[PDB]
Amino acid sequence: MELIRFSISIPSKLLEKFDQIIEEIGYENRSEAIRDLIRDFIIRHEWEVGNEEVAGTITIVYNHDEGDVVKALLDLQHEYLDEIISSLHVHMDEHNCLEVIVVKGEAKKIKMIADKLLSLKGVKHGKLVMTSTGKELV
Amino acid sequence: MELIRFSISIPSKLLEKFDQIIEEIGYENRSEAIRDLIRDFIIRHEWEVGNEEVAGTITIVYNHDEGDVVKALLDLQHEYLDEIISSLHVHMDEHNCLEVIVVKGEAKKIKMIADKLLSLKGVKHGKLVMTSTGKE
Amino acid sequence: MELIRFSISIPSKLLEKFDQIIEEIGYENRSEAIRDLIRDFIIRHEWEVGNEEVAGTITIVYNHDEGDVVKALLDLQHEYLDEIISSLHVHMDEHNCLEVIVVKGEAKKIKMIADKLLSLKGVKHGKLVMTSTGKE
Amino acid sequence: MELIRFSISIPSKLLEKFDQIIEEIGYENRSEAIRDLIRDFIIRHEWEVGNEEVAGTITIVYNHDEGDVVKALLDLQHEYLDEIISSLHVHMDEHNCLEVIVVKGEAKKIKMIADKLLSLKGVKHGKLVMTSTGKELV
Ligand SMILES: [Cl-]
Ligand SMILES: [Cl-]
Ligand code: NI
Ligand code: NI
Ligand code: NI
Ligand code: NI
Ligand code: NI
Ligand code: NI
Ligand code: NI
Ligand code: NI
Ligand code: NI
Ligand code: NI
Ligand code: NI
Ligand code: NI
Repeated sequence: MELIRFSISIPSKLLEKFDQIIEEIGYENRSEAIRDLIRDFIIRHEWEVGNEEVAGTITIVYNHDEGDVVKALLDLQHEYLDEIISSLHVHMDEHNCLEVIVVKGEAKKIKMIADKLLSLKGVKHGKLVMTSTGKELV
Repeated sequence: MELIRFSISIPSKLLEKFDQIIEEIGYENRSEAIRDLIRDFIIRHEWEVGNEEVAGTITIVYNHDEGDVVKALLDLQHEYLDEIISSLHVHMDEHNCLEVIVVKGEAKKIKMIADKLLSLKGVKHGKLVMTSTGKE
Repeated sequence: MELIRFSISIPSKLLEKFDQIIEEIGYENRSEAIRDLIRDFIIRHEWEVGNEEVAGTITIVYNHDEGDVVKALLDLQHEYLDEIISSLHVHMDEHNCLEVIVVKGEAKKIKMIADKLLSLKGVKHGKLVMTSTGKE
Repeated sequence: MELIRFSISIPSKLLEKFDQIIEEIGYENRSEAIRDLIRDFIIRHEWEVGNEEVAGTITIVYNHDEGDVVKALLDLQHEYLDEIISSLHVHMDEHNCLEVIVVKGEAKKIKMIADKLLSLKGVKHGKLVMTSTGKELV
């Protein structure tokens, strides 16, 4: 392990606004928040360049009684057995379901999976979260 | 004063990767890049959400062997039994875990809960997704 | 009459496997084996559970392309929003899915809910696990 | 597809008790219930002989604040990344957690995993459910 210390200059008003926000959110300090920003930036780049394995979640909401969304979802997912690990389903109300799908694999593959799921007519709301396997981070 | 100068300490591996990336992008120095990361962060954390009823997911990744993240995560979650429905956990490798927490409640409280989770020491990365179970 | 004779139809693949197994065990005929399976079933479904508060899991496996199991499963689950907390789903192969439903409520109602799920046409196999969140 | 029809003789009182039970449970008919029994019997045998892949779930309940059960559980599970697919956790009350682990792999391996998890001091209740990948059934 090796820690590298360096200085940076940030616009004063920007910094002031930043400190006010992270405190409200709950961060213990500015250094921790900035390191978090740097990790986030690196994770995003990981989804852009390379073929390294990434991980993510796809959250969707739908009415299971509407059309054939339920069948369509299953068929799409079973087509990607290698990337989809598992999914959590919560029955919101008599008609609405919330489902979150955990995926692991190549970035381009996962983004296509999200495209197909989110573009389904029955899917009302949805969002792909791009994150990491943590293997290459800390 | 227009600029405030201060120092920060970062693991070398993490800094090497950061330097490589910002060099490719064409940034002239670390301060420009971090300034931009800070601005984007402020913008994302300024958007209003309201107080309606929302259902969401909080995705997080961490090394379960680091500090006390595992204990902190549980204690924090067990404080909000009413909003936290369930959580899914996937063991990525020997040390890393990915967890997805499903929540429901008033947008205001959900956002606050997510902030505490995502800012816990030990959490390497994470994102909140809030949605209204209503119509598209 | 001591014995009641009746017929049943079974896919040949399933029957071949059954025949192979009971032959190894030393059963003389299919009726002896099925008689034993029926007796064990009655015994397991006669044990009392009470009416205390329990938390459980219902594990099921099915071919999502068979009949209307997927629709039936959802409709049935959405009728008991109060007892069903969440469900985990794992896509085993092109057709088969494994699902685990977490429930909480009065032992009596939980057992009844599990029975309806496990007896739905299309469900290949499944088991209920009830426990009291109390002390060992 | 081929259906084979055959007759069987069951003790009359046993059969009567059986019909009464399956109706109460919700089965549409005796044939369906018996085929279910046969599938169950085959699945159990699958866990006894062979090396064929099986699937199961391990349900446990524990107080996360008690001793080191939480850390012990994670360490054990991360030791079997190949068999454990994912897990669902529900916070029961301020102190008690309910967790269900989905596993897939060889029978002997999964039973050992259950042994280790269930034998933990902090685990108050628990049960391994032996089921199938469905691949070899219908
Ligand atoms: Cl400063
Ligand atoms: Cl008859
Ligand atoms: Ni299908
Ligand atoms: Ni649902
Ligand atoms: Ni992979
Ligand atoms: Ni606690
Ligand atoms: Ni883990
Ligand atoms: Ni942090
Ligand atoms: Ni419905
Ligand atoms: Ni599936
Ligand atoms: Ni059946
Ligand atoms: Ni560990
Ligand atoms: Ni818990
Ligand atoms: Ni395997």
